[PDB]
Amino acid sequence: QVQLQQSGPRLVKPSQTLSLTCAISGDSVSSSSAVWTWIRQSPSRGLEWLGRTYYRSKWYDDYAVSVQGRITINPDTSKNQISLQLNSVTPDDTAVYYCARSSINIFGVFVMAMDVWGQGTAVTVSSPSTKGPSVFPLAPSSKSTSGGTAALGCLVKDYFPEPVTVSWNSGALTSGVHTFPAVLQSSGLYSLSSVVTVPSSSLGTQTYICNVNHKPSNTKVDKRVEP
Amino acid sequence: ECDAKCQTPQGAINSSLPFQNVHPVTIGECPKYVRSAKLRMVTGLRNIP
Amino acid sequence: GDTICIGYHANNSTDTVDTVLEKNVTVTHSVNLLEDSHNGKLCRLKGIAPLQLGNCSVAGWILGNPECELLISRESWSYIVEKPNPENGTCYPGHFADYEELREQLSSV
Amino acid sequence: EIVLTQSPGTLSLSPGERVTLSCRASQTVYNSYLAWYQQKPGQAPTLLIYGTSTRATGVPDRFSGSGSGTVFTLTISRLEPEDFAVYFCQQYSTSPRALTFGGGTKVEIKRTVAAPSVFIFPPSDEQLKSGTASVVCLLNNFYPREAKVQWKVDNALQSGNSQESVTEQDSKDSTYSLSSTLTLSKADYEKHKVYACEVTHQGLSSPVTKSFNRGE
Amino acid sequence: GLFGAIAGFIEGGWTGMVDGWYGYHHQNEQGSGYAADQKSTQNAINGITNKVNSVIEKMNTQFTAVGKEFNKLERRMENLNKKVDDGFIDIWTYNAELLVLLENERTLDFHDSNVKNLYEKVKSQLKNNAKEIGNGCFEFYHKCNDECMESVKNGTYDYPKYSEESKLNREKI
Amino acid sequence: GLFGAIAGFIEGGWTGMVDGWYGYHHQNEQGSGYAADQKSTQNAINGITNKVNSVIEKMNTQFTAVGKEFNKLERRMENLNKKVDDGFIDIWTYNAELLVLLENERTLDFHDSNVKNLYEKVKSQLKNNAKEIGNGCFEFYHKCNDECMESVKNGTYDYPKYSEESKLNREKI
Amino acid sequence: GLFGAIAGFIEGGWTGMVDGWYGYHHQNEQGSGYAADQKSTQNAINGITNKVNSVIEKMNTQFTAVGKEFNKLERRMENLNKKVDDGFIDIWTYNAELLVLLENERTLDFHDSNVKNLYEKVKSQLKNNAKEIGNGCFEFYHKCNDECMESVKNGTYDYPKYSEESKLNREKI
Ligand SMILES: *[C@@H]1O[C@H](CO)[C@@H](O)[C@H](O)[C@H]1NC(C)=O
Repeated sequence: QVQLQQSGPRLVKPSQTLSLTCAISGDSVSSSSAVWTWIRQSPSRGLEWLGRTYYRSKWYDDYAVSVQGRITINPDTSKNQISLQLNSVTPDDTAVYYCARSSINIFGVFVMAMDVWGQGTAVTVSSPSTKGPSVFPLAPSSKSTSGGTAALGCLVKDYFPEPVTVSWNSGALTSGVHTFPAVLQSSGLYSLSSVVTVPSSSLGTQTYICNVNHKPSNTKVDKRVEP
Repeated sequence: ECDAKCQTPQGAINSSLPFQNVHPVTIGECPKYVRSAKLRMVTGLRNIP
Repeated sequence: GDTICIGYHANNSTDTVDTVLEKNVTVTHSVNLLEDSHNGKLCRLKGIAPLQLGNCSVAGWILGNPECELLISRESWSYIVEKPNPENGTCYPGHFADYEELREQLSSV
Repeated sequence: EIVLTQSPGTLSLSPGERVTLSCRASQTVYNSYLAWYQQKPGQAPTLLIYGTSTRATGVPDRFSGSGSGTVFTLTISRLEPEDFAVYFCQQYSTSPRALTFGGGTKVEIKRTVAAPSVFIFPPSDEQLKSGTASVVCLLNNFYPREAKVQWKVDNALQSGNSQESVTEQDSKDSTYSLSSTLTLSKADYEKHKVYACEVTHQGLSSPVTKSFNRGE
Repeated sequence: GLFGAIAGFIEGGWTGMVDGWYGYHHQNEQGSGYAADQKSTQNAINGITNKVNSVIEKMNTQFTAVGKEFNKLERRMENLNKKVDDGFIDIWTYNAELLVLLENERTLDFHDSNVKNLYEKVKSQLKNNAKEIGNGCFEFYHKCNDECMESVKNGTYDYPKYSEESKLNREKI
Repeated sequence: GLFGAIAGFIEGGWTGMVDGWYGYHHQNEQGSGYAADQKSTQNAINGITNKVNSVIEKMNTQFTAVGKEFNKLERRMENLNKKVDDGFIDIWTYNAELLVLLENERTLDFHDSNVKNLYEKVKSQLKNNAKEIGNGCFEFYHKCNDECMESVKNGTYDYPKYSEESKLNREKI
Repeated sequence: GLFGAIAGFIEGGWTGMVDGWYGYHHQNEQGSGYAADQKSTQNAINGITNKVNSVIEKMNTQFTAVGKEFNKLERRMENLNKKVDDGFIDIWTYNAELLVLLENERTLDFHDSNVKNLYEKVKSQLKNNAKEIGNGCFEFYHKCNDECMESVKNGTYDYPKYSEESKLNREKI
């Protein structure tokens, strides 16, 4: 069938050039029966169209009025891929980025829908103040674990910009994990916490290590929670 | 174990099209058989690049 | 000076339809009213299954031929099927009265 | 620009209940250029409906579109567990070129009311050497999403020095969890002894409070 | 080309306009690019879909059958059986294929209308602010930005505003 | 709206004109009031009455009957009997209901013509003595009494007489 | 007269033009005489010949027969025999004669188009170099020899050449 493979999670300094590449498999890129459309998605501004490309004996380029003047969607007939250029990236542009197809035939009219999707790209634009998080251990009190559950956790404080990837025990620990969305403290630095329900009969026979990573500021901390 | 609204000596007929040319021997609510070999009608425009 | 235009559709299509005046008029998209294909396998017409006779015909089926002990089975049917050249019928020669007139009778039960 | 608006924002329906999602347009979208999508949390959306009521390939028959003009409506005949997802309608104009979306509609699967297990943690001694003191309270595995937390420093109700956030509907038990932080300075933490975190929830017969004492 | 637009003075279908069946291509200072028209397009898709749905869904087929076997001694009736089938396969074939061409040429002398229908709105909106080029376009006698262009396509084009500048350039020509 | 007048640039059917199907409303010094046009109307009533009379009176029905009883042992023929009735009730139903829509849309793309037909006579009679308002009306550039109005509707409108006064007011605009 | 030309503002078919179905009559210094148009004519003969060939050659007739004799004791079937013939002679008669009128009025509202189609090419070629007389003719505002006339009929009429002389005589009028 038709699959769209995109670039990995990128990271661009402010005011630089964003460059994402979409690979098409199973469909000729110059197919007169398919359209290539880019759409980005932020949690705040929701889904937003960016631009579309297509070939009818020649290539065309149409971009939404929100990005007119700093965006280009170039194809490549050899690699069977397309790309996206977003120059002068601001903090507004930190979001996901997809690529589309369209075999949505309406007697030749196109609905402008997406019958083929791509998994997505983590596009984080860093800012002026790049600060790493201070990851403090949330050790449980000596009485809140006498029940059936011990509550461990790690505070992730004073970092910017978002987001931060949290992983317990380098990934193996997955049952009972809970990572809350970051809240914007009064200092402009996002704050985030992540806890985990584990049996109280294992706080001395199992080491607990939360692995925190803030990609825009190279930070990678390995703090061990000791109850 | 298919289900159809029409049945011919060669096989069923699924679509709600108003004409068929598979076989004149039908049974059930069937597109009335016609001698046509092609019944394409225009829904767009003349292809004039 | 600035130019604005009026124009219509075109695409990679090679379909051609025929009209009252000219034929092979290439159109951008067309639709077909005619159904040309089957599936090669019988189905449940009306919703309920049909009666499959196989090697035996309607005669021996109602006559219960000793070699059709495999299809005195079905207690509801919307139509009957049989091979174009039935092999096991009225094993003993003789005239079956009003035979053709009964294939429309037992046609559906 | 045509910005869509869907109602309700977040809905909680039991499985099998008929789900109706309206799609209100800021101006008339034509019967041909409406497309719908069903996005699972984290996964990219997929085509559910295009045109106006044209079922996309591989989409079951419970979904069915309807409407015209500036009123469109999404409809699931029998809600399913795999329909825990946010649904977006999508329009496309042609002059000027516009292809926008709406606010999205989260379809939460309604479950029973669950009593939250509370936990509490004092500010770690590592942070006390950084000047800050952050008491962290916690709830877990409760429903519905609404709850109320009141920090009490020395039986004094706090206000303005605490923030909270709730997780999405869990993928296994369909419950939420709530965390409340008490970010204080080092001077305001040592000035007080007892810290109370009070919780009122629908499943809590009475407000269950867990407390500790600084320096103990 | 009944109305004279399709394969008429507009000799070319635009391969680049894929949003719809009818539209405009503008060329001004700020740039160029096609744009399709929804008022004209959607009225046509909906009407034609229904015109297709019309002939499809008026053939009411009762739950019946055809296959009849006759004894070798009812051949006159066995011959009569075929006559009743052939007569329908005579009629339902003739009437259908004649109806196809009809609602083909009736479908080609509809799009020709709406193209011609569109022209005599844009032409009856400027009326002397542009001289008609004849191949299906206009040359504005005045500078027209994308905000002016977009009014020509919508239907709220301003004649009094860009009229004073029109006479000064039409006087030039 | 094929020709583009009915539900076109003339967006409203006049509830006040009951003498005919097409007419004019004039507004001048001496007063106002609708007035229907007989040349256009009568050519349409007579043609349509005949178009109705056409499909009615071409179904030639012979003095025959349908009700046939068959013995229980001619069921194959009793089944054949029904097939001969259903096949007609198949055909005469399909062909009729498709013909209705046809000579419906053929009857709606006739009145649209004559309205458009009428416009391009009144518009091609003044030709610059009035500026077209676009909603299906005219604004005369000169005083036009009821004796001048009545010539526009008849077909003997005087261009040379009211032409000298036209240029003096068209120069004003 | 749908399009309004045939029996419209062109009230007379020219008995003198026998080369084709559409043409022009010019009157200048060098003389006069009719002349028929082949682009318009041939597109019509070929399309109509095919439209005739269309209905003719879609009646597929199988090698069969009708004459059946029944014994006096199969009268119910002998009555059934006639019903199968009359029903066809019912249908194939109704459908045919309704199709005739249709593709008659469809053939009269085609020639009316092409006459009207022709007019709005010659009228959209001079555009002010001649004032339209209304009966289906033009009066050139300038001397036009047979070499100028022949360009109007072909389709390569020169507007810039005979434009300077047009304004000096249009100013006279
Ligand atoms: C059934 O048919 C086969 C051959 O087709 C034959 O050998 C066999 O004897 C038949 N049986 C009966 C009971 O007629």
